Amino acid sequence: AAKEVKFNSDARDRMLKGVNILADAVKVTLGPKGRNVVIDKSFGAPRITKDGVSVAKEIELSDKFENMGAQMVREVASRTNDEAGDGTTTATVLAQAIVREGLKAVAAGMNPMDLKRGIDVATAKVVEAIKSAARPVNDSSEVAQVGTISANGESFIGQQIAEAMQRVGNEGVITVEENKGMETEVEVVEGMQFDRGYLSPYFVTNADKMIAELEDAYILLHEKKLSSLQPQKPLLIVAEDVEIAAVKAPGFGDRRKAMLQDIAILTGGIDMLGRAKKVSINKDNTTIVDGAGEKAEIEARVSQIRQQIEETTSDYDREKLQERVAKLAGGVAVIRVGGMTEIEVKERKDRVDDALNATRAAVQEGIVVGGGVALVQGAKVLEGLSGANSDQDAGIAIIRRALEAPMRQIAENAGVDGAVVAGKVRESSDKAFGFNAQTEEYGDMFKFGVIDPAKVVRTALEDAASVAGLLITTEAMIAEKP
Amino acid sequence: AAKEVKFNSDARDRMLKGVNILADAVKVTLGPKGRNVVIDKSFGAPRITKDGVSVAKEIELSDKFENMGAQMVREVASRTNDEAGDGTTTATVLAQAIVREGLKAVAAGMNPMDLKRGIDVATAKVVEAIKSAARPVNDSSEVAQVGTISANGESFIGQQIAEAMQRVGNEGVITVEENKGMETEVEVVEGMQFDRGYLSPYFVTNADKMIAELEDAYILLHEKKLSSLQPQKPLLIVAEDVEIAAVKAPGFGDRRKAMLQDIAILTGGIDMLGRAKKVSINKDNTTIVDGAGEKAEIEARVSQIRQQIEETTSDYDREKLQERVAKLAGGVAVIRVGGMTEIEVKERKDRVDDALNATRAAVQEGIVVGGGVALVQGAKVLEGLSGANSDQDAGIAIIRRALEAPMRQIAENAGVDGAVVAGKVRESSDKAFGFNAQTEEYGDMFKFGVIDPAKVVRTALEDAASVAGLLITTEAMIAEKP
Amino acid sequence: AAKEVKFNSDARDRMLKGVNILADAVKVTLGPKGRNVVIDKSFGAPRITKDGVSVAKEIELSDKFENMGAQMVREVASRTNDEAGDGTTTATVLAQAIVREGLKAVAAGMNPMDLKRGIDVATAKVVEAIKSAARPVNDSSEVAQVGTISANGESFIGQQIAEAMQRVGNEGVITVEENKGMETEVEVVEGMQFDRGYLSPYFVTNADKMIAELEDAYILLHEKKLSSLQPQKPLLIVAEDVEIAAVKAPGFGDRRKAMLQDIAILTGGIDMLGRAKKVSINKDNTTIVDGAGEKAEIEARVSQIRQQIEETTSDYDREKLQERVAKLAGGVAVIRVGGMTEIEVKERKDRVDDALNATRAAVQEGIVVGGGVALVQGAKVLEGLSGANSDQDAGIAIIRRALEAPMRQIAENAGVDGAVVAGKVRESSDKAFGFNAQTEEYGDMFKFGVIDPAKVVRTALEDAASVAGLLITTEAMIAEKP
Amino acid sequence: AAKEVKFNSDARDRMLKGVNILADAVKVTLGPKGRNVVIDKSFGAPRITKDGVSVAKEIELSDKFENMGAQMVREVASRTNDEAGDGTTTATVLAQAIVREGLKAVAAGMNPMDLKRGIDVATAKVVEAIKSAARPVNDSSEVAQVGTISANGESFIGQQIAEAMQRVGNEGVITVEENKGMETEVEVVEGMQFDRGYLSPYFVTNADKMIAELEDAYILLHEKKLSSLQPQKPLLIVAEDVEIAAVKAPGFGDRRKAMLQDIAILTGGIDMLGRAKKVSINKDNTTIVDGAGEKAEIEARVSQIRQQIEETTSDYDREKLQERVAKLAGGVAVIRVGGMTEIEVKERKDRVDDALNATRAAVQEGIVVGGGVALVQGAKVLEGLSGANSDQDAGIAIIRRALEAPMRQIAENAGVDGAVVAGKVRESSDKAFGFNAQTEEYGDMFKFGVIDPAKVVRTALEDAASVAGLLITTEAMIAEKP
Repeated sequence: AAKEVKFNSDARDRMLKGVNILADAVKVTLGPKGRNVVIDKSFGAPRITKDGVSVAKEIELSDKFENMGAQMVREVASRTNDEAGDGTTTATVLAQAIVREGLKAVAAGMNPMDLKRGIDVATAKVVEAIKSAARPVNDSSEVAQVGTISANGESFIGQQIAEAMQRVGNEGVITVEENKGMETEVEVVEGMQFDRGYLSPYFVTNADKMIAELEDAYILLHEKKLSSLQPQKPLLIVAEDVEIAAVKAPGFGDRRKAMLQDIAILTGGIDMLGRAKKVSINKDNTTIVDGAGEKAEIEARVSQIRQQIEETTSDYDREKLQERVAKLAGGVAVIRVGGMTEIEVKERKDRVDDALNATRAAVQEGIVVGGGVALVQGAKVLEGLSGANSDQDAGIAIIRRALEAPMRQIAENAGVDGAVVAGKVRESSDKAFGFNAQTEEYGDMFKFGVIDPAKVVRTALEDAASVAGLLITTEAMIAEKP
Repeated sequence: AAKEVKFNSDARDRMLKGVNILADAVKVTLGPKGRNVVIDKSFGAPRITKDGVSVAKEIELSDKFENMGAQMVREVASRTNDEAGDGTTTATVLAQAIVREGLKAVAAGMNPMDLKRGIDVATAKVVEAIKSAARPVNDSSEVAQVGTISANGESFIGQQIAEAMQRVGNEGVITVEENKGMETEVEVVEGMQFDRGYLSPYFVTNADKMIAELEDAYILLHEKKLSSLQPQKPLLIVAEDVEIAAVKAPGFGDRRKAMLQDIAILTGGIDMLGRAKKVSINKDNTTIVDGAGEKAEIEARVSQIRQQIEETTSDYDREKLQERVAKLAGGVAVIRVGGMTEIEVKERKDRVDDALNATRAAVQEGIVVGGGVALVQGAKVLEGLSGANSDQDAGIAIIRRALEAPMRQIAENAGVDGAVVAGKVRESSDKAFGFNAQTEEYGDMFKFGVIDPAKVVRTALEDAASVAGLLITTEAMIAEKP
Repeated sequence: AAKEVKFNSDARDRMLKGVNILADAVKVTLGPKGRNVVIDKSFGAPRITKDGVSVAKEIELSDKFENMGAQMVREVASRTNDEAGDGTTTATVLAQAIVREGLKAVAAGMNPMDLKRGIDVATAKVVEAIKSAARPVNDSSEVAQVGTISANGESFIGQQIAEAMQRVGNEGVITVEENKGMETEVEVVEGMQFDRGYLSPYFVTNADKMIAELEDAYILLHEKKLSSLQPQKPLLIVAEDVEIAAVKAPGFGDRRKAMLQDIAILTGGIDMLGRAKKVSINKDNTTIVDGAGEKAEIEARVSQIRQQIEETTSDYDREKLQERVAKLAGGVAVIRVGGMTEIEVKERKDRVDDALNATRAAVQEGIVVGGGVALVQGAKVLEGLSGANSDQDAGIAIIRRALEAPMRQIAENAGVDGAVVAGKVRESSDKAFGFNAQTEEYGDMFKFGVIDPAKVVRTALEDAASVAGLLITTEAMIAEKP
Repeated sequence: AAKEVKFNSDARDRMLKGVNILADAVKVTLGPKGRNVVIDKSFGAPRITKDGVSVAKEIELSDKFENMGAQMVREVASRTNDEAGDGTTTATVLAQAIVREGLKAVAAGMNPMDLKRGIDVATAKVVEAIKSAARPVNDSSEVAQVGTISANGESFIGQQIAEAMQRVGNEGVITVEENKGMETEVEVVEGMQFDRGYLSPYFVTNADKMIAELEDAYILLHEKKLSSLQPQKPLLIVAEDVEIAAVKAPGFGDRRKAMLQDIAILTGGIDMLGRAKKVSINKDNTTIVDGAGEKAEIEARVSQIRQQIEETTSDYDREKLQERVAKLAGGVAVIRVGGMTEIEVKERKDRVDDALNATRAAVQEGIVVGGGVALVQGAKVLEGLSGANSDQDAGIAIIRRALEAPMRQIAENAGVDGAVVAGKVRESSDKAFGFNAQTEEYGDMFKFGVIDPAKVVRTALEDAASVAGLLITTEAMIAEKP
């Protein structure tokens, strides 16, 4: 219906308003000295939080335009949570800085498209200078050190994860779960994990995250779809689509029936159906732990695939078959958390699940100094960089400064003058020298124990500059009329 | 939907508004010279009260933000009522003082995180200096003196409680109940008392407190749950959970079935079900008085557990079994209040139940001078204490002064100049010297009969400083739009 | 929901507003020269009244706070109608005076708690000096003179009541009832009268007062309750409680079944049920006139109880049995009013019922000068009285003056200057000297025929000072938001 | 719910407003030169009237208070229509005068109670001086002259009524009814007429007045009531009450069954039920014309009662039996009006019914000069009268002047200066000298034909002063809030 079209600056000043609100509410909760954010709960007492991710979700401005600015940034920076980490809050604090400066420039006449270019270049140069400075994590002594730190010092969980990893490879398929008594173990059941999620969010039993947990469900599957539905154990349907668990079959093309088969054995597909002790479903990933099939039927498929790839001269499907075989000849580790009471097991399961997510991401691209120093350090690379024109150059300097945002903030929240903490780290020489807001001393961020998966310090920066560019190059907005 | 985000001071000044209203309405009802608070009743004449706990519940401000300030303080200070005492009103009067000063400081630039630190330190030092000054209560001459005082002088109830206690230990399981004629007795039936409450508040027969009273109910129990419900004596179900009485089974792990069994005999679990004359249920505690089992079946379990622990070399489960055995080899005392008419028995049952709650808490951590002097005395400890910086020091002084709040108030309400009553007690030498607002004379608070369970004068102070810290370190608030 | 909290004076000035409206509307209808109060009737012509009790009920102010002030005073002063008399209007006129002065003082700084004390003392001193000055009423010449005066001169009703009283003792159980022709008689049927009322007001057939009249009902009774209801003559159930007439069984403890039995015979408990010609029920008293049992079965119980108490060595239950026996060996007098037409019998029944209530209360504690002089006279006692301090002294003087309220009013309404009428009675010497507004002459209030049951001139004064103290010591009010 | 309480003058000025509106609208329609009052009809053209009684009913002011003033006066003055006459309009015009002056005085300080006294005295003196000046009407030459005048000169109706009266006594039971052809007759059927009306107004077939006309109904009657209703000729039930015609049985006490019997024969109580050609019911009077019983059964009862009273030595029930016998040995005359068309019979029936009502009231207390002169003449008596004080004297003078209201009005409406018409009649000597507004000449009001039943000129004056006293002594009003 009726629409309100805002053009030029009038549309930009409003986006900037919605972004600043979103960034100013989330950024107060950054670092070891974060401040709380009280959130009105429609029933009872208010929710007091420091988790910058729960704040971002609560933000919904009334003014259609201001809200669009917030909704966007908030959406992208939320994808930075694909690896679940402080990326969301950093993506946000970063976006706010770049956008703030970009529009300032745009206003002064600089060409937005160019700024967007100089912004894209400078970003790539840093997204690189970061990787080329991240210490790797492969050894079990490291994977156990990154597992502990990510658990605030729980040397017990650092080893627990290292174990599971050293049982199914640094890039396996772990699944932390609660147990009974005070006994923690790392079993390795025979299960699988597709690369697809659910069909509808309403199909989720969201307890903490959008993940559907189904104990002893009914694993069925056909090469058709779920058109007509006319035709004490949960169910799980895996097909093309729908015109209880509902997930799309794994694989594609000639690998369609094959994939359905590989898993068919894993579950054993009521007498002619597959079974599984547990089956978890997510957005774009579903795991089936403890199937039902028999090692024999499972050893056959793995044998077929082996001999299959043993004949394949195809340099392409060589991996498409060698990869589907690992989903069988690999297994599914599963840390079993246990304590005294439910107030313990359910508690440690959150710490382990939280620390096992930081490590799994630490091993992918390595680890790098935390405290928002990685960004300031990598920014050193933009020293002599130059673009095709003054405008393009501006975009580069914007990023050169935006990278100091998450650090000065973290410093300000602690009471220290971020302008100083930044200047010291800038004039630094040791690529691992920063400021530790926890104790308030400068030094080797690594020796300090202040580290961050390089995969999040990288995704945050890309995602930020991703939107900062869109916003900066937006000329008109169309919102519905009240 | 739409949200109103308040930042910095703008969000603090509002919280302070909601807290001051809540604290100013409750604190008028403090001490022996408390003033009344008239409460509009939606039907009939207004409710006139002096009970600062009934006032706190009635407070619900209209302004979303102001209400959050009140809702918080009011929530925490309500947990101080876990031991049921003047803690709620004191936690409140204290919180209001600390917060008032904290924000004042914050405003002047002092770092909130530091103030929060100096506040936390100073508090621990006092929460300690209090315990290390509380006269213990173990002897039956004491437990009967604290039982009488807590009953305004009813030497009859002081002994009544002392008896029940000297029959099931200072830390047993008493249950005051109404009788028939003018006869008071302390029987010791065979019952139990888990450490779990109900599942839903709507399941409570709230007559005065959130406690479910079930006479001759049906005690059933299985190792499953209450998923499908499809499959003249009340009922009580004890299982894992529900997907009439409903409570979660006691114990955990290998102690699950064991616990269910220990109680199974106590009730005798229709021919294959357990029974009990009375079963009370609370928030996190359920009591089963007068079961149904036979001394024989009960003497067997106690015998098994004995021989069981007699073999256990485990230095851990040694208590996990020795404790579950006491739930059987202990019994459940039960004071039987009796008078002339229902206007008597129902009256004395409230005095006994009220005095038996003050004692049961007096024996846990001892007793200490009442009248809000314990706090002012312990505050003496902060004399030379110092923090890492001026800011941290400020937090310490805030507490040094906030502790004089409940006393000056109690004095002002009586007509005496709290500034003076405080100065005298400050320059005091005898750790038991204070001011008795009842008679208006200074002296030995103990000889005076003005005492307070050290467990409440301690919980109040911790809880207050608990929120005073959260509020002081809150940077942004998010409330829904009208 | 949302609440408006008023503190200090702001809350007091509002209460005072609601009280003054209530007292100013009711007090215009005081004495022999009362003025009318027109009351809007939702249908037809307005109700013209002089009865200060019907006015008090109509008062409901719109402002939540002002209304609380009125609702309170109006509630207490309504209990003064427990003996049904001009107490309500006097309690009100008195409360208004004390409160008016109290808050005035409070405002000047005087301590409310103290004023409340000096008010309580002075009151007791007068509530006493009154009793110790009331001429007794025992003789039938007196009980018939107080019975006539209370009937505006109906010497016929003065004797009618005296008779019934001289047939069942000055403290018996009379029950005035309508007859047929112009014949008035005082029969003495065999009935009882418990000390309990009904369970629900909606169970009342309120014709004039909250009294349930049941002719030939079904008297049943068991030692259980009215839990499940599943299992041309009205019914009446008497049990513990309910989970047509419904009343709780009489007695307690071992006297439970006994009481139910004593009455069981009185009614004869369909073939195995008790019956009764008439059964009236009130708030806390139920009467059963003309039962059904036979003198024999009734003479047996009385015989058992006699021999029972004849053996009882108990100096306690000696009365608990001797009293329950009188409920049988006493009877129930019953004045039978009769006239020409229903416009007569129904008219005289109101005069007799109204005069028989003033006498029954006159014999309990005696009679004392009316016209509001008793109060002014007793106030003489406070001549030298003194409290612990100036504040306490103030409370005493407030009462010393408030007692002149109902008299000056009664005088003003008549056209006489209450300041003068008060001064004369003050300088008086004869404790029975006052002012008779009916004729406008001073003298012996007793010889004048201006008397008041000392029980109402006493209850009014206690009830007034009861609330005047609560209001004066109220610091905060909580009302719901519009 | 919420109430608005108006006190003192503020409440009086408003009542006076509602009265003045009511009196000013009605009084324009007074006398032979009355002006019309147009009344908006919710459908069609407006109703043009001169009947001051139809105007009074239409008055309903919006302001709660103003309306109370009108509703009251309007109610009382309506009872003056008990004898159906110009009393209503006169009661009103009078009330307005007294009240207007009373409040004026009250305002000046005069005591209302006294004024009310001086008003009551003076009124009695006149209500008397009137009777002691009314020519009687007993002869059929007179009863026929008052019957004609009351019919604007219809000498035909003057005799028609005289006849019916001379057939059933000057105080019999006449019932004018419509006939068929142009034939008028005065039959004397055998019927009765109790002294009771109906139970509910909704039970009325109101055609012109609240009177239920039932032709050939079913006359039933029992000594019980109409509790349970479960158990081409109309019906009529006569019992105690109800828990088609519904009326309460006649008589009382031992005369209950007797009365029901006396009428039982009159109707003959389907085979065992009483019948009657016609039965009319009113507010407090019911007539049964042309019963069904047989002269024999009727002559028996009359015979029994005769012999009954012939033995009764009772000087009391001598009339209670002699009166009930006349209800049988009397009969019920009934003028039968007839004309040419329904536009005639229905027209003359209104004139006869209207004139037969003025006569029936003229014979009760006589007749006196009309034109509002009776009042002015009787006022002469207050010449030397005096009360206990100046205030009481004022009340007397108020009445001395209010009595000239209906006359000056009647004069003003005609165009003559009421101040003059009053002065002449005042200085008059002949107690029958006045002013005839019809012709505009002074003289002998009697010879003029200007007369008024002394019963209405008396009731109007009593009723007026009745309320004028209530209003004048009203101190507070309570109306509901909008």
